[PDB]
Amino acid sequence: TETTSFSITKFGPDQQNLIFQGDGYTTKERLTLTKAVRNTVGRALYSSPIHIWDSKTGNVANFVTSFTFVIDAPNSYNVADGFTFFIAPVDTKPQTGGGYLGVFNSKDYDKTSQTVAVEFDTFYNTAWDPSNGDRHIGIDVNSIKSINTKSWALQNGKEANVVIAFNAATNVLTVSLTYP
Amino acid sequence: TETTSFSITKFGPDQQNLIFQGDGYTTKERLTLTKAVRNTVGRALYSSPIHIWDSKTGNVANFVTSFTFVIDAPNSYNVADGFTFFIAPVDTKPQTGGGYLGVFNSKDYDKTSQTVAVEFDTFYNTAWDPSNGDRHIGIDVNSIKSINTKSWALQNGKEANVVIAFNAATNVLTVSLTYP
Amino acid sequence: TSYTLNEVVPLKEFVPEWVRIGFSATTGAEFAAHEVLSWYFHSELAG
Amino acid sequence: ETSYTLNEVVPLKEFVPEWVRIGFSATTGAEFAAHEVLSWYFHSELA
Ligand SMILES: CO[C@H]1O[C@H](CO)[C@@H](O)[C@H](O)[C@H]1O
Ligand SMILES: CO[C@H]1O[C@H](CO)[C@@H](O)[C@H](O)[C@H]1O
Ligand SMILES: [Ca+2]
Ligand SMILES: [Ca+2]
Ligand SMILES: [Mn+2]
Ligand SMILES: [Mn+2]
Repeated sequence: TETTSFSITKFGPDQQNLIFQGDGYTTKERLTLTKAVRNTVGRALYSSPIHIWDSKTGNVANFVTSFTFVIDAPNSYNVADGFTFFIAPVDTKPQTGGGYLGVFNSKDYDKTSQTVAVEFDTFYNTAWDPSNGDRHIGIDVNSIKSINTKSWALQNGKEANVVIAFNAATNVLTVSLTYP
Repeated sequence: TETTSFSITKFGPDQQNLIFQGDGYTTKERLTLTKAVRNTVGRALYSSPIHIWDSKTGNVANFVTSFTFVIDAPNSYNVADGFTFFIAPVDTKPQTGGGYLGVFNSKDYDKTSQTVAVEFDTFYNTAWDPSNGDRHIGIDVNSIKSINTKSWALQNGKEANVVIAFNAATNVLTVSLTYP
Repeated sequence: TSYTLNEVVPLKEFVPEWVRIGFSATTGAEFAAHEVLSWYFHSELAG
Repeated sequence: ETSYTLNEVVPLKEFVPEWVRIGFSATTGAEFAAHEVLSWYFHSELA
């Protein structure tokens, strides 16, 4: 059996167990992924690779992760692009910025991306998003085109708590986000 | 608060959350650091940096670790050299082999080392080991001459389970080796 | 206020045996700061 | 039911860097033995 588990309640300046990419770094004891400045991209990864399945046995793994985050726009009308929790190959590197959230490259399903991602998306990019033009949560596997969505009303500047879990027996991935 | 926790109960051949150094490699669900062979050094470190104390509050961490291990030697007389669990800087690299057990360079103290190790030593090296010639468990901080040792009878070929715990409130470090 | 979503997504079809988990964020012509305040994670894989 | 214990006070804060890596090493010289590890469990916490 193998487990890996970790918690970081407070983010120090030198958070050496995180790999940072783009302008992501830690500050005011938060992990700042972007600041309110156009066109940027920030990702941060946990330094250990995680064994999520195994080819000699066929067993797959369950996982749970929870985190609290804030989105900080100036008005609830001028906000983009969103934020992501994602599982990807050991060696992932930033991908297209903007509406693709630095995690995917085409809306076209790409078997070589092999990254699934949970997005908390704030800007409507007409080519691949729910037609009602709402902000939303969604599950993405290999495309920025979510396989499934649920409308979400961003509370700008409010911390939100989210848990995401996955159970290998039923292959179900569950996403909870709740503004307190 | 910040925590790092993990377990590996059966070592895979593609154990990617370990960093292998020397001739340490994973095989047959076992982690092998040395085969029964002359002049080897094998090491393996967990891939994530762990935060053991913090200068910004003076807090140091509590940790506990357990492992079971086998030393398997052609007979009980000719056995060398030893095994270690060690804490060391993020970039540590094998130091001298033989009697220095892959972690230290000298019997003289050097604060440049920044390595503390609990060693289970099977070869008596007249220059620094207990003058009785016993195999011994010991704690080593920045030197291979242990700050304290304890004699131990090696049961050759048998698993042994070890628990090493550190209590930050008292800074004590405790080691037990148990054969069944 | 809560929002929940569930789905079946057989991860063994999509991701490699070993992976790295992480967060991502981006702006484009419009912007917002994106910051995480805590993060807990646990996984287990039987043998 | 054959045990060995050794306690010692070691202020790790004075000898070790803030961030460290942990692990095992083993070595042989002119005499030898196989040195194998069958499992490893670790937990650490910092307030
Ligand atoms: C004869 O000395 C050699 O053999 C012993 C036993 O392996 C090692 O401790 C030592 O480093 C090596 O120099
Ligand atoms: C308008 O286009 C630009 O800005 C939007 C919103 O920030 C991004 O989603 C998009 O990818 C980027 O190209
Ligand atoms: Ca979008
Ligand atoms: Ca020795
Ligand atoms: Mn979307
Ligand atoms: Mn010794």
